[PDB]
Amino acid sequence: TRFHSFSFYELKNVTNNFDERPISVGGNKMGEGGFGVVYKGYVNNTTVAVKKLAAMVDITTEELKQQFDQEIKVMAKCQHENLVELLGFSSDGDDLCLVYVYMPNGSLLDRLSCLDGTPPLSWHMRCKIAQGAANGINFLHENHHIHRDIKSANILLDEAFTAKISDFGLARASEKFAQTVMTSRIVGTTAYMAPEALRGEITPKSDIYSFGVVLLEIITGLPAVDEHREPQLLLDIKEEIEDEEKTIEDYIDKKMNDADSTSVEAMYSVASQCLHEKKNKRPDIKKVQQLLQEMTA
Ligand SMILES: CC(C)(O)c1cc2nn([C@H]3CC[C@H](CO)CC3)cc2cc1NC(=O)c1cccc(C(F)(F)F)n1
Ligand SMILES: [Cl-]
Repeated sequence: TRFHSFSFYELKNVTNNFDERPISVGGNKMGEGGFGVVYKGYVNNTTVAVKKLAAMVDITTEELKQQFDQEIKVMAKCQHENLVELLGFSSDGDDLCLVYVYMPNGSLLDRLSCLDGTPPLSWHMRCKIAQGAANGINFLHENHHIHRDIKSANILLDEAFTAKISDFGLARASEKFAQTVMTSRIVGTTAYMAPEALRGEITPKSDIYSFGVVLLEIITGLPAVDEHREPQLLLDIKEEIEDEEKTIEDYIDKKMNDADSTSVEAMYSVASQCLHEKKNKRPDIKKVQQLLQEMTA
């Protein structure tokens, strides 16, 4: 209730038949992941994002349908300025679509890579984005949800670079947040996942680890995994710095002119604490929030 039920044919119309050319070149395609492709549309003068779900990795039709249903359930329960907003969906015929308010600055991942020639994010803007993302995760944890896929591709940016958490298809309710459960279907993005999540545990503490990797992407402007890089995994720079083979200053994004040592070391210190290999030693999201607020004094 509150979401609009669209026919598939209407969404076909407003995306120019899911036009696959990039938006940068006059098409409708904005991005994609393991569970679908996101297209730009216009519905009744409103710019929208339309995610058409697909098995882009190996996933059953039934699992896809459960992710669709979970997205709608979380978005029905959770409204917050640091979460994306669902307008509607379509489930008639074979295809599943979710329709959202459009995010004019795309994904934090794309902005950190300056995809399509966008200017590099200032350190000032990076600090505000880290704070907003932590406020969104805090709202989810306060509402007894575990996200399970926190990463820079799932943190979107509006016209004022307000951070919005997206993609609740893998989210799980936690019984009063305290109690860890096991699953036999291990999901998430390997380069972001806590060790316990890679073993099948489900706990909000795994969201904190993944957020640590996002903070390193913000500091460095490097992707979480790059097969043509040493180290391949960004989280391994933590070990390089701990074993004084390197310093955070060796990894700071060069595409900024406003990064002071003090606030960069403060953000690195939050990231380092989030990336504790032992889940019980990680700060909770409320502490992460406080540390990121103290960082900008
Ligand atoms: C798909 C992707 C990566 O997220 C996305 C990429 C974009 N690129 N741009 C360009 C950025 C560069 C600028 C040049 O100045 C012009 C526009 C706008 C975008 C908008 C996007 N997403 C959404 O609007 C959106 C909203 C809610 C829920 C979701 C969902 F869950 F489906 F991912 N997506
Ligand atoms: Cl996985």
